[PDB]
Amino acid sequence: KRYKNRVASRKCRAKFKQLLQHYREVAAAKSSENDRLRLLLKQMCPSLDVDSIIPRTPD
Amino acid sequence: KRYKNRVASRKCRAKFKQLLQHYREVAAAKSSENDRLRLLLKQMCPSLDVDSIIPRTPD
DNA sequence: CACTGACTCAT
DNA sequence: CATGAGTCAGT
Repeated sequence: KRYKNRVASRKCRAKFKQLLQHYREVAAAKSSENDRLRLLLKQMCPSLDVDSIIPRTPD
Repeated sequence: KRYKNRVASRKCRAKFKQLLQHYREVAAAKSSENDRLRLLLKQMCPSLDVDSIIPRTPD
């Protein structure tokens, strides 16, 4: 029982460690994409104040 | 030093759990913002395949 | 000396 | 079976 719990803790922690690694990457990827879409919208609509419409969020 | 480490453990787990929650929130915040940007560009430049220029990030 | 990985216990 | 917390060992 002790052995099996030792296996489950390792798994939980990695689930956890990989889960943290995953959301750290996605947060960055989504943030960079957000920057790309804001620039593309600006290129197509040079007269539109994007930052005023869809305010930026911190990171 | 059992008291000190007990405290540091809780702290390390709060950071880790906090860090994870933080990135998750940033990722979710950016995603919703990006969806609003993609819609704005569609309704501003209807005849433009944005997905072929900047595909959606696999959440 | 504080931070963190990993084992154990109790949920 | 998964996880929050105390503990020990290593960073």
